[PDB]
Amino acid sequence: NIESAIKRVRTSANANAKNSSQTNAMRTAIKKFEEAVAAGADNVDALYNEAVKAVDMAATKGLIHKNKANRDKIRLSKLAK
Amino acid sequence: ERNQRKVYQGRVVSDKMDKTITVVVETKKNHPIYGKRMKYSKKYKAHDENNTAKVGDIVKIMETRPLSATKRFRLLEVVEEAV
Amino acid sequence: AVKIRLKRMGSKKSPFYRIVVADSRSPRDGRFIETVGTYNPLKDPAEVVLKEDLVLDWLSKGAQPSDTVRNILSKEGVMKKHHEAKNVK
RNA sequence: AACCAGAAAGCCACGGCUAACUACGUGCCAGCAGCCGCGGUAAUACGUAGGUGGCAAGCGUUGUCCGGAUUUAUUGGGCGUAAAGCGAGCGCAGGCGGUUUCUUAAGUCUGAUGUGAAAGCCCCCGGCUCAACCGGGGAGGGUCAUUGGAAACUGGGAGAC
RNA sequence: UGAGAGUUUGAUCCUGGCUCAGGACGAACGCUGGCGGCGUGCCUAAUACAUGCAAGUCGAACGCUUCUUUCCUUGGAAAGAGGAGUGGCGGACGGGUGAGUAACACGUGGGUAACCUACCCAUCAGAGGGGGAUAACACUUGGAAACAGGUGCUAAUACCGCAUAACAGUUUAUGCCGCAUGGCAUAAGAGUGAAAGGCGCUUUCGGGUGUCGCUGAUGGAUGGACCCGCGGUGCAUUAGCUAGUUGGUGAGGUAACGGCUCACCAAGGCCACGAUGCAUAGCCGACCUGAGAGGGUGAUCGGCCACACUGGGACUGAGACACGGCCCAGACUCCUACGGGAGGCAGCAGUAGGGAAUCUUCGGCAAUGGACGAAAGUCUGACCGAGCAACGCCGCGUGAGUG
Repeated sequence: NIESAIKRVRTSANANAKNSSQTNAMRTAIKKFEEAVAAGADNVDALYNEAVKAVDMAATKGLIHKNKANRDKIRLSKLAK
Repeated sequence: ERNQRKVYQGRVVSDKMDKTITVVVETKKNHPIYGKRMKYSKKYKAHDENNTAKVGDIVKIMETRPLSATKRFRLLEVVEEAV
Repeated sequence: AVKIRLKRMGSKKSPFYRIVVADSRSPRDGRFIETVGTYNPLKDPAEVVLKEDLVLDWLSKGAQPSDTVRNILSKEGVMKKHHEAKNVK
């Protein structure tokens, strides 16, 4: 039988769509950053700094809950030099 | 220190592994039905820093936190060593 | 979400309640934290026997009495003394 | 609140253990029995008769658990003949150990503190017109846990005869 | 606080078995069967389940369709009327069952200088403002249907950037517990945040306020998670077991420590104090019994763990790897115009089947207890009660003095 839980199926499916979209945006941002740091070509700092700041913009909007975002910025700060 | 741990004494059997000794505490119980003083032993595994103690030393250890794949105490003090 | 409330302990037709503080997840007669006073349903007026160092020091911790328990413990003016005396600060 | 003891009592055994009977037709057949054992003109073991004999809507039977069982004996058993000392020796591990000084205090006892949910079995007191229900107290739930002391005895270390 | 009788013999003392007298039951089976006060009722097949009820509610973030009213009689302010949602909270509580499990599952005693936590009291700055895109509905497409597509509208506490918080975390500086690692207070170095918001009062200016929110982050309360000492089972006609196994280094990952997972290096670890293997079993408060030491049991009531036809896997969500939610595989069963579809009685009554054997396909939220809701109300086989059964305890009976 189904009574009113079929509301929650549609709700959770839409939440799947937007949550997976935003987190894949975050992961490709971090991938772009890590490929940028290992390059070491011209513009090694300025596009790096724009990438750092865009990554942090994406991170604090994001969700783990609150904790391992700080771990990400700790392991991200040590990846400068 | 607003709450104490539990510290145990004992001696060392074997420490062939790096940064790791083996501590045996030892006491005597009673049989539950009969009455004589049976003795028995355990083998802990305590963490050491830089190869302090050796085979036969009476050493003491403290309850720490889960430190490895079950080696869980920290060495305190080489007390009485012989050769 | 602690909530001080009743606990039915009757025989078959004659109940007997005890005012008790329990989490809302727990069942009607399951566990609790402590038994704070009691009340016969029968024999008006039935006594609210208390130490009353628990209610004053327990709603101040943050708790919410239900319908019957508040509307009988208002007969000692318990929290009105307290949030009157939050001006002590 | 008007009238009645009327509407209104039950069930298995009697050879010993087993308190709880006597007598009549039945005849090693038909039967009974927890153990011992009863049956061929006696069954005081089938039916009848009054009795007798038992708890208080019960009474017998089957099955399962503890006692009596000191018949796994630590408290609390034994091995000449009744069940029961290996055919005999050498010895690893283990168990147990002469006297004494000092010393540690693992085992030892003890003070204080924390907990051993609620309801149960207890005891006291109330109500439920007496069973059942609730209330407050206490041993009750540790071989517990932390903190402080003794070195008489056994472990441990240094020595001595 | 500890009671002994019968039976080995022509008769005797020992030793030794067998049996009886005492209790208890979720009992059953025969005989008996008056009333009431309390209880209890699939222990077998965690076997297959027709039939009917077990969980919804919401205006004060919100907007749009459907009734009657004096609605400037053509539409009409205004009151109650509202299908699905940008839309919240609940459905992880409450009820069942003991199939698994010989281990940190439980019981006690402790730890967290390795942890997370939807309401309330607040706590340092607060409590930024501005902006922009979409369902239902209407028309159409395939099929009787479960239902699946296009074109057009709108609502915000969804979406967007943007400076405004470093007290995140790091360095440095300045004072102590240590348990080494480290952590606990004050100021600076580099990076970053959002709900820009509701019903009402006054409405002189054209905004002051009562009931409502979100953080840069803190505290209490509550619930959850990890980890250790000790304890509770039979077999030696079961003696060796282990290769992410044991340690180190580095990285990843998690609410955090950690072979939890990877890459490299060294060969370690457990065992007569019974490992590994086979078999049985959920654990505890407790209950029966006994002088006591003990022995047996874990059904009523309370606490914990584990399971949802069998086996996997994730998502939403603070919280599940989710009783009823989703997806996939397996066994079974049902409906149809045959093209396609649908489901899990270990919820309450009830059905076949097994069995020596265990109830009614009832009433109602009056009461206690939840969930939603400014508040009336709404849901409830939780629960409160009426059935049935000598199944257990009882309070008793069928007068007292008599003839």
